[PDB]
Parts: sequence; structure tokens; C-alpha cells
Amino acid sequence: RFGFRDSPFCTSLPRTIMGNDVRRISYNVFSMMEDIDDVISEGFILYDAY
Amino acid sequence: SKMNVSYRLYIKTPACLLPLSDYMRAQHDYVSPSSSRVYIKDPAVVYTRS
Repeated sequence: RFGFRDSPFCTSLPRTIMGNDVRRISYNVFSMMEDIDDVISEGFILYDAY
Repeated sequence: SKMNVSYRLYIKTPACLLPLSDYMRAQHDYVSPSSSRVYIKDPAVVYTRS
């Protein structure tokens, strides 16, 4: 609506992308992850934090 | 030796002595660990991110 180039805002965070639900990881779990390089390839949603 | 010596003392042959013909009984093996090994001088720190 605002005519932004590569807008970082969404009306609501997608429930599904390409027919599959987006992975959700809590911040505490994400902080301790040692296989983060594989995880960020697909994309995820960080929650359980402010 | 036969005339002037009066009394003689005998003991069992010490195991230290070895004849020269039996030199191969002195061959022994020692193992030194590989030089690629590195020995650690630093402690291990325990932590968690909850």
C-alpha cells in the first residue's frame, strides 16, 4: 500500500510459503543452534521473544 | 690363588650380568606417541543460553 521498494512489512507473517508451513523457532533454541547455516537456507520465524 | 687364599664365598650369579654372546636378550622396544598429537592446557567452560 505504501509503495516501498522491497517492503519489509507484511499484513501478517505467512502461515504457509510454497504450500508448506513456515518453521518457527524460539529465540532460546535459536541461540544454542550449531547447525544454523543449514536452517537459514530454508527460512524460519523467530518468536518467544520481544 | 691355589695356595694363599684360604676361604672362598659364593653367591648365585646376579641377573645384572649378561655374556656378550647373549647380547640379543638385551634388545627391547619402546613406544613414543605420535608427534602430531597436541596436549591441551586450557580448561573447559560450561555455559547455557536457556
